[PDB]
Amino acid sequence: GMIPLKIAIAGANGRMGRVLVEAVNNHPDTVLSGALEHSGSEALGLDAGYAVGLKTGIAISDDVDAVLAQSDVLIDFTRPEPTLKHLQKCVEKQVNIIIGTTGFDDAGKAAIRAAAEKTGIVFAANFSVGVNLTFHILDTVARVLNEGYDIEIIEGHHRHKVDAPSGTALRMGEVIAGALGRDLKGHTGPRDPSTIGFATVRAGDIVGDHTALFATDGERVEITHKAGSRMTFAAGAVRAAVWVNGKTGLYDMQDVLGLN
Amino acid sequence: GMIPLKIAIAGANGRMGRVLVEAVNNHPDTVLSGALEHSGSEALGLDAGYAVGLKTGIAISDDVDAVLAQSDVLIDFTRPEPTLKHLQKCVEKQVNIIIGTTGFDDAGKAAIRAAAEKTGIVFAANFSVGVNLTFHILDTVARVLNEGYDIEIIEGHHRHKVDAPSGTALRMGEVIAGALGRDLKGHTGPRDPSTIGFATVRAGDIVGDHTALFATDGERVEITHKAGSRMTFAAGAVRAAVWVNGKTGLYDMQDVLGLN
Amino acid sequence: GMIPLKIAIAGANGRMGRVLVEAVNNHPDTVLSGALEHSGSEALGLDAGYAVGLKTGIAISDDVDAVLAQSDVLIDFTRPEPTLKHLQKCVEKQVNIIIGTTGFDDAGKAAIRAAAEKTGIVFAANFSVGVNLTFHILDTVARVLNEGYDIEIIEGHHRHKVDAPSGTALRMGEVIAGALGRDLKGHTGPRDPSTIGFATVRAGDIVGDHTALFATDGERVEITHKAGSRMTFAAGAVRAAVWVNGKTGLYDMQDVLGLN
Amino acid sequence: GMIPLKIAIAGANGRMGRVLVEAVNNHPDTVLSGALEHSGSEALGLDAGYAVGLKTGIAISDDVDAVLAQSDVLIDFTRPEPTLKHLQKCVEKQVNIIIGTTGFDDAGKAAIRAAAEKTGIVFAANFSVGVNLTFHILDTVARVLNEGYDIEIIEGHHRHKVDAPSGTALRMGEVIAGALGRDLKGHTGPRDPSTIGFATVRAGDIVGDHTALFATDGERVEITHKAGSRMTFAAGAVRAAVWVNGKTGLYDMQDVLGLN
Repeated sequence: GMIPLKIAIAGANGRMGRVLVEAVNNHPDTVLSGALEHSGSEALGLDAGYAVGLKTGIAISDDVDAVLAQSDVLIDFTRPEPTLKHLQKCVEKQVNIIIGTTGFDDAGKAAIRAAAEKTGIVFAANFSVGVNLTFHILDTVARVLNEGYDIEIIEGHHRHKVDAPSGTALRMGEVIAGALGRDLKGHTGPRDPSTIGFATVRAGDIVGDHTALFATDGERVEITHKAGSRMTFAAGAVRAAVWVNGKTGLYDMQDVLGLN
Repeated sequence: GMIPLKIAIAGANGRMGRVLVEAVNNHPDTVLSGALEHSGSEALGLDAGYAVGLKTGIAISDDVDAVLAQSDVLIDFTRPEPTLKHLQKCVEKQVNIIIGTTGFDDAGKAAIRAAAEKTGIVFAANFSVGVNLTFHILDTVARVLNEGYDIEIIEGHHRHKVDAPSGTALRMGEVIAGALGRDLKGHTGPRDPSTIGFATVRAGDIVGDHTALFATDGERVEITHKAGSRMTFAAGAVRAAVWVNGKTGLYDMQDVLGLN
Repeated sequence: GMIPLKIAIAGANGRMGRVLVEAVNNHPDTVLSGALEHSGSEALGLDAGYAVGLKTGIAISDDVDAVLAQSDVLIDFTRPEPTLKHLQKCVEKQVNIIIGTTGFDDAGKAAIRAAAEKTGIVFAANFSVGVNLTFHILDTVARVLNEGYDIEIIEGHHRHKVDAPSGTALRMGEVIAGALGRDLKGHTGPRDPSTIGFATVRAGDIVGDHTALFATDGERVEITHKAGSRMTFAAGAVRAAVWVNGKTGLYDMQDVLGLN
Repeated sequence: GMIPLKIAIAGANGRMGRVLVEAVNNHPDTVLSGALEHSGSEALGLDAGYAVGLKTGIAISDDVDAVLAQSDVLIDFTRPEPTLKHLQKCVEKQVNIIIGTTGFDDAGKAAIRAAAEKTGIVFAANFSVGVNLTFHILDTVARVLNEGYDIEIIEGHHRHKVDAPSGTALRMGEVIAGALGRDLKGHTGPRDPSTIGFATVRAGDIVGDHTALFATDGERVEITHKAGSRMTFAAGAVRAAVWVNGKTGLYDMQDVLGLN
């Protein structure tokens, strides 16, 4: 597509969907061209920006074919089943797709791989630019600080969060353990292999703080990500939409960010 | 005693003792008049400041009677048994005593109480001015934030530390639980009683960081103490020496700080 | 009023108003009974919770008399002029009022004082429970740490914030300077009066972080408030509504929190 | 040299020298073989570890030729003039040299370059492993976060520190500005070039904290170094000694750490 890129948002009335509308609004190379919901949504017919203070001119719709016909890229952070119906239609209409939906098993992932032969896809477990950058720099840090350091993955989340450690924290752990030549799960001297541990805070409504702490005698290095809202994932999803414009293939956020 | 106050340091060659020598040096109302070690110390006869860059003129000595005869106050962060021998001599010589030694049981504590009838004593589990202030303000904070908050006591210590949570963290917990009308050890709504938990980091050579985190929807309050070295305990011990000058009785750091 | 307390929200379509709707929803002793906007609002006739996922049954209205007639308390974080029209009607209808509106000069403040003879008012520069608690504990901290400490007020705010230091930071400064017996604006030894300074970070979309750092040789004490969203002010405004129920008079957040 | 590597320490009685003695003691591949001071030092004839609790068997000496004759590497964090006398003798005796001394101008740097033709040298402005790693990762971070972020270099130091921002902070700035294609010294949208600023805290006896904060809408990334003591520089200097064993040439800490 020509600039500006015409973006459609699935699940436009959900929490991710609203922030995505704002993310499309903030990026100067994109415009909102569609906003999808299922046929039961209380929000059908409302302006896509009604809950975030924007007049987009785009009525929230359940007409998937009509929306895709006038869009260049669909951004989808919904559930696996509806995402894969949207996928088939993107393929048919030659629309790119940014899949932030998680929870696919082997057969869902195969479906995504197959469609990537025919359209541009960015499929990532996490769309935060900062998080993905953290995963990348942690490999380097852990290689250099491979002896003599105690390594702790510290995370803070909202009270009712079920998974401890979070998926992000576990990934940070896997990157570090990998860089140390190890598999995940006294005094550490200068030639002792650096050690890994996890600490978890569950409190209030914390969106998510993740710190990798590398500590030795006389120093601490801390690599920290702090999420203030879902805008971090939304902004990275829109960056990915812009990046994958004009491409066919299966990409991830490492590709988007020019890493590895 | 007249100013300047003449301070003697027990265990002058240990880690606390050296920092105490520096603490006496830094405070303008005090001077070093004695520095005690046991008869086996490699440091007998050396200047008390030999390891901290100071020329005090005070030879490290094992002559307890001679040192006490020319001092106004003894500061002692050693072990219970030698501390209680020093106690008897302070009583005899009318010297005040700042007891930072920990690990007394009921009979040691009774001995301290008895001697406080005859000399000035400050006996505290912790001599850090900041820590004791933290214990005091936590009562207030927890009373006001008694509903609706998730409370977490987070601490960082050096790798080989045995006790988790630390004694300081446990005290912070007891103060908070007490303020909530409770005994120590889902979503918290605005009228739900505030909850307490502990998180522990063991890494590197961290002297000790303690945070009490109070979290609710939309906000965090954090009350934090960071120890950079043993100087925090030493400086509070010297403040206590100055405070207890001219007094007889058993006092603690709440007294020294004018709290409660 | 009987429980549940019937709350009306002014400026219901603004940023504070939406969060207030959520705050009334979360508190079990309150219910939403009115939601006011001016006659030009695009949101007249919409459900008060339309932008925050709640079905309140309350249509956003411009009928001030009708709304006040069926409410016990109005919460108002709007502008001085419209707030003072609402004030007159609260007086007439015997409705309490929580004034979070700022920017009153001497004549506005006199108007609020006068109406407090006839209805219950809580009027505070800041409705965050944590912030007001911070202002209170800082007095104590600064009294105890009155000699020997370097004191720094550190704040982080969103990029385009105009005022540096923020009003909160300046208040923290005034409380501290006051506790030190001073007026606002080398090595600090143990008997030197503690010193005050300010540091400011302007970056991203940070809602607001405020830290008072007290530092000396060997230790740091940090008293920190972190705002994650406007819910902190909204939740404190609803606490104040509940507190002032059954009272006549002019109160502030120190009263609400049982402080001083 | 064979393992264990025989290390000599210049300025053995200074602050860096003492920590270096401890660093040599902690590393299992090194042993202390000499400890140098000038002819006026009060510490001549004392054991090199007298102030740090170690019995090294090495008398602090002013006999530079004798010490170098029995050592493989000299570690020197002293002053330019005495360092360059030591340099000439290392060249003569075929001893490697780790130069942590700073403040050389063009002619001193030329002298170091010349001697590197004849012996192994590691010459770095900063020997902290964590700091040098930070400088390296900041290039990557700033390249990826090149648009849309506000970047702040925040540092904390002891009260009487003269230089603001510190040399480390200025270097962090130069690395970032360089990565952004710029020279050092409103709302930042997603395609706006990321901006740089500095904030400085002067307080207490803080050894040195440095944070690079990258902030945008919805997220913060923080890359932080915290120095607890001079051991961080000392430990990196000993790592460099071990690394440069068996080499001739001029190297820096990027080389030691296997970076670039």
